Amino acid sequence: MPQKWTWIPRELPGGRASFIHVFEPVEDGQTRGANVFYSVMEQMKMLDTLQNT
Amino acid sequence: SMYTTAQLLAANEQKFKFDPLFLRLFFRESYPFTTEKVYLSQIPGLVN
Repeated sequence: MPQKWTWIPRELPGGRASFIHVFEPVEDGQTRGANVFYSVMEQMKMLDTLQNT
Repeated sequence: SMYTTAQLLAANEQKFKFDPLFLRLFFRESYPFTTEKVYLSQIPGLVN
C-alpha cells in the first residue's frame, strides 16, 4: 500500500504542460475513466474455469 | 415595536491549542484492514 502522497499541478504557471491526462468520457461528469473489460470480465473468467475443469 | 439600533463590530472563534505531535513524528504509515483481527510478529534473531 502507498505511504506518501505528493501534489503535482497539472499546468505550470507559465502555461507549459506538467501533467498529461488522457481518456474518453461518455456521460457528463466523469472524473476518471473506465477500462474496456467491464463488458466481458465475467465471461472471460467463467470461460477460463470451464476450460480448466 | 422597538426603535433602538445596534451594530456588530467583531466576532471571534475561541479555540484551544491542539497539535498531534506524537502521531505526526512516530506513526507515519496507515493500514486499513477489512479483516476481523490484526497480527504482529517478533522474531528473536539471536544466533550463536
